[PDB]
Amino acid sequence: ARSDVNAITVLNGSDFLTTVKVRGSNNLIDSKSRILVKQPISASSFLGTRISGLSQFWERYRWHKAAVRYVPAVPNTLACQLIGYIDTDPLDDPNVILDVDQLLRQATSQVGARQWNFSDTTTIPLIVRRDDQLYYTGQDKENVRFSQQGVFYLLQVTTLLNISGEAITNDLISGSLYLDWVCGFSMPQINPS
Amino acid sequence: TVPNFNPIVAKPTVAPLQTNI
Ligand SMILES: [Ca+2]
Ligand SMILES: [Ca+2]
Repeated sequence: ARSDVNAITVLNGSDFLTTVKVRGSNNLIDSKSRILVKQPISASSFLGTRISGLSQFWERYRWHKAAVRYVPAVPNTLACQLIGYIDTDPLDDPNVILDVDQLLRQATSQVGARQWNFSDTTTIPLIVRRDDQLYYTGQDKENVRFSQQGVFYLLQVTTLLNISGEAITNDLISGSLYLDWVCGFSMPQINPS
Repeated sequence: TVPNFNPIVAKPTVAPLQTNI
């Protein structure tokens, strides 16, 4: 009962991430205002969830096949495109970019990217690397490539509009993000908090 | 039995909202 073995506990689940908020007209005045979400996809990036709670009890992890899932809380009469991707490089930051088309193009350039209307649902996969690398669970520290396996950027391509030509201006909620994940944690521990 | 005197043809086409891609 005192086994000193280190074994990967591959285990599945699903978790509620966040309610996304498309920006509208008032707040959306520049390009970086079109980045609705900047959410690391490290196991321990979602405090109240189950994945993060488990992560807290291990050193490491590796998404074997993760996926972000968008569920719309709006009707179809509203129309606005969204582009979502997961940069495997936690440091690559598009916030510095000024041109909107440049940002959407460097988004669509990523391999696991998707586009969709905020009235339907899709799935944003995570493309896992090839060098068997593991990542740490604790709160992000000196460097981020040790901890984060990816960073999910959610983008606003169009302007939020409704039944009529009316352009909404109140920055209202469009849907909800869900993570359908599978990862294996290696070394039992407790991470501080 | 003059065939095809005044023939007419009907063909529908659904018009849904928000055809998504
Ligand atoms: Ca990148
Ligand atoms: Ca740690």
